[PDB]
Amino acid sequence: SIMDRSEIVARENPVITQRVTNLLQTNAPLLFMPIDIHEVRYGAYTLFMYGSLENGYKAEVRIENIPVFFDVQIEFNDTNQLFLKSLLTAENIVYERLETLTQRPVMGYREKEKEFAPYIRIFFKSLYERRKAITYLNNMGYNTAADDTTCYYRMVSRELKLPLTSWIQLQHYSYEPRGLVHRFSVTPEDLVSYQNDGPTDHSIVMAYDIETYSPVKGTVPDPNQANDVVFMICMRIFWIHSTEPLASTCITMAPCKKSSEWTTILCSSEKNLLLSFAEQFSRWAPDICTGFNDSRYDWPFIVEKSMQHGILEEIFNKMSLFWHQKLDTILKCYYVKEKRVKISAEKSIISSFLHTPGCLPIDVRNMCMQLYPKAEKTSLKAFLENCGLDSKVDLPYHLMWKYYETRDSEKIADVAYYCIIDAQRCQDLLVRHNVIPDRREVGILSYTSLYDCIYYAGGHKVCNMLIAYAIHDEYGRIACSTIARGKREHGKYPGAFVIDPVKGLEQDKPTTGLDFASLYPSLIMAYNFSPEKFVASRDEANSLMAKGESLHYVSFHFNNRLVEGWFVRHNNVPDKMGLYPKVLIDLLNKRTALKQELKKLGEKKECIHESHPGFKELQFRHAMVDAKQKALKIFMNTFYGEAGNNLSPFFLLPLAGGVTSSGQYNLKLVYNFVINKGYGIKYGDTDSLYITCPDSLYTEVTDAYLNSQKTIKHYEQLCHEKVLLSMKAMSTLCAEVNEYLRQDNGTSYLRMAYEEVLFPVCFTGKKKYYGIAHVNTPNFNTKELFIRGIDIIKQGQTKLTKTIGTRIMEESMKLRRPEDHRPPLIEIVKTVLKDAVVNMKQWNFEDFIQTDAWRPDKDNKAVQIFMSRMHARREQLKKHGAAASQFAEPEPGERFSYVIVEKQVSSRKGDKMEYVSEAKAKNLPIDILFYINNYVLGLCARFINENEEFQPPDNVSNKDEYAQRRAKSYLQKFVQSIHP
DNA sequence: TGATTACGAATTGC
DNA sequence: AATTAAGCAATTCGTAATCA
Ligand SMILES: Cc1cn([C@H]2C[C@H](O)[C@@H](COP(=O)(O)OP(=O)(O)OP(=O)(O)O)O2)c(=O)[nH]c1=O
Ligand SMILES: [Mg+2]
Repeated sequence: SIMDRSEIVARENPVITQRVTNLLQTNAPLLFMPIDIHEVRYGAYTLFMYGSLENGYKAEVRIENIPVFFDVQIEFNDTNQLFLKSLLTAENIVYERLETLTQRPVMGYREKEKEFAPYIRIFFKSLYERRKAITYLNNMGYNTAADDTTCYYRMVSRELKLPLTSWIQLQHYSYEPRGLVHRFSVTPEDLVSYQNDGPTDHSIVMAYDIETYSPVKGTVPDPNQANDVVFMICMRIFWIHSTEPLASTCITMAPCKKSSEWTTILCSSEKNLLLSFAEQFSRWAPDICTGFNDSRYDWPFIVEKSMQHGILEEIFNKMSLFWHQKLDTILKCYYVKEKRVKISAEKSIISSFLHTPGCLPIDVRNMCMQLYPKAEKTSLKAFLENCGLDSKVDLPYHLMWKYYETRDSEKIADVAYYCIIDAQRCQDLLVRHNVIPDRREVGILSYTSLYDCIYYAGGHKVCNMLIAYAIHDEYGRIACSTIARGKREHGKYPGAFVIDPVKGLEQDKPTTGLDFASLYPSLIMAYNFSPEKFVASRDEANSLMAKGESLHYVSFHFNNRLVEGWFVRHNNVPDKMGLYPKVLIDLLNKRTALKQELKKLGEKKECIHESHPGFKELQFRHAMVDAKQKALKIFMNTFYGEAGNNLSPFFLLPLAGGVTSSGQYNLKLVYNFVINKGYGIKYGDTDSLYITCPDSLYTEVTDAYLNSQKTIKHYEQLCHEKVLLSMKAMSTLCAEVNEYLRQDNGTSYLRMAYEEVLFPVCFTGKKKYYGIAHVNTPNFNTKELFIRGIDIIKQGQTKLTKTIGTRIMEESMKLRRPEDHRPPLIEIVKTVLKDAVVNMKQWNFEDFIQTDAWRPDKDNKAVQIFMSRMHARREQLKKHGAAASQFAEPEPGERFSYVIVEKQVSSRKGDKMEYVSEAKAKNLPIDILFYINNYVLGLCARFINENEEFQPPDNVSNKDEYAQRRAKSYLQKFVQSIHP
């Protein structure tokens, strides 16, 4: 009415607008960039793409004549063709035509003279008949290729070499201008991808938020009940790579003062507000729609209110660019309820939204959680202050209630300001973390749409990339399937190897750790762990060796059974390399380049002091590059992870077994080689290996120091020299080890890498060590203390244990001279524990709060009694009549904080748990002895495990557990003795 | 009534 | 007329059942 998309994009980019108008009039090739994808199942299959032109115009491009087909193996016999077509038509399925071709299977190894196998491809119209035919043929027991039953645009993208998340060049099109949209009709032989670097791109993203009200005190509004009401919606538009806005709108009910920044629309009813929201959405036509926590509170609220008022059809049809749809179809198809999104290996979240064609909905909270999966606080303030942005953009709810009760224009203006800022913060986060281009690159690399890049995990991306590389091979075309097959067994196969540490504190010999770089991918490259190079029979392996090939033998144990196999090597020939090695080789170069850039950035940063204003930006850029290379690393490891997954089409147990066995063999070989040279090895884990230097290297500096006055500065100089010679010797040792490995295997893929020097160091057990880190130059007056799994870095831990652990750890590394007093670890632990238990007046009501997750599906024992107790208390409170919202159950999958108090006359956790607010209201003094005896004793016993008096005789097998029990008992007796 | 054990759940390190 | 989801090794706590 006042300002639409076309006028804005013409005002912003006039020259590009004039250019695009000229090309449209002349009917010249254009550029297009997609965001959203939609397709039709019944009837003729046409693919819909919604996106942007160069200047900013919104366009929709429909592709017709996309072939629909799928492949089966069988044979070329005409009798087979007739039999298959008779079977297919016997179940009321209509097909178009049949074709024959030749392809190489993916499973098994064949010689050159019998490599190619026949295939029959069946064509179809509409996806429904194709899916039914695939299911029927697979159930009948026929091998099939292609085989993508869930989504079909992935197959189109991987077959036509047309990324759905990049620029596309339009040639020889049909054009029709309809209102604000530009209908484009194309044909697959048209198009093609844009190889060069495209322009800056111009897409529109709208961030929105809402504010609601309820008449009953202290309750979150619920759409199901009457009254309540949603009473403000504010929205703002932006480019895809910019923070400055283009337009902003506020829709409200109560009167408010006019503001120069935004436009205000005044309604007089709840229906009017939703209608105006839909109208403004239709006029702007966002390409992306965003809001914070909108998938759990906002969208269901609007949808439920609309159904209550019965205006869902109008809103959906005005927002959507697709054709008319009825209410039942909207409810069944375009309204998603309870969708599962994966965050970590043991976490998931539930999302629900409304999907209008022509716009993609994105939740900022999901992206932030996926970026930082180990964060206890998951609110806007926490994520906003983590990245370095300005926090404190929130408003109390009671103040909002009072302001709505008063019905004053200034208060409504203030709440409008706050919700506008809330809308802005989402775009701030999205631009700061650079989210959309990263997912864009992932989709380009994996041949997948952006919706999948936002709402899905990485296994299917791996499968799609493997199939895409297989079908485009230089020496043929390889057929791959997506449907899993074979019997599913329960169990685990052996893997990894950990070396028993020489426990204790080392303050005289520097220790250096060397590890393999990309161990498992390198093993795959070196030994050809590929499905097409696998031999299962012994006779075949014997014959292949007789002819003159080279094979790798694998054997291990699984479920009281021997698993045995062979693989074929490539002896440094490009023609003989497998498919997994090709993909991993292509992926490794990107990580190498990013690592070089990271090293250059670190070198540049090392020359800048902390006081310079530019230090924070350099730190941020360094962190982002590190995150990118870690993201590549996890994607690379997902290949091995999926190779052993029981639900994937690429399941092959011998591959994973051989990978793990070869890792163990290489680690043991390097261990023996280093031992037989005079060095001492203190630790090992999977690939990392920690070594110490001989005693003859430091003779000169030792003799020089022994003839001096023996002051502290002299010992500091001696330590500096020790570390320098340690690095100098370790470089040569690494070079010799790499040469030995290269001679052993015959290939340069496997290689060891230098990390750092740890001096002084302490090993408290398996997977538990700490020390001071030296990278390139010695430096001792630092506070960083490495730390790897010392139980003070976990999630559900109180501040008390962290403080005690830090106090103990930072005291054992103070660089004491040999001639001075060198105190053991036991006295440090005892002194810290005694100063903790005694003098308890140093702890406040902040060191005892601990957080835990509430998962109803999981059983647990302690939380499920606390929940029942709170439910009974709530029922008792509601009986007489009182407020009971203080004891509301947390949302499933979320974490809650709690404290432990004293219960009079029990003796169980869960009968003493209380909420933080309830405890603060009613004092409820804390039991400190419970915290001590249940949490500090284990850590303190782990520190002093190494001592001799706790050791078992030679008969006991598991010495570590026995020693831990004895240390815990000894410390328990000590703590009972010091203060009853 | 005490000591000991077994199994699920939680969380880190590769 | 409906559907996701990489692997294993190692330690620590918490409650109920069985054993002297
Ligand atoms: C981190 C990680 C490792 N692993 C396994 C496979 C790896 O080969 C093995 C050891 O990996 P690391 O030695 O931790 O790392 P890397 O060798 O892959 O790379 P870099 O040295 O540059 O850090 O751990 C997984 O299976 N999944 C994972 O998520
Ligand atoms: Mg490594």
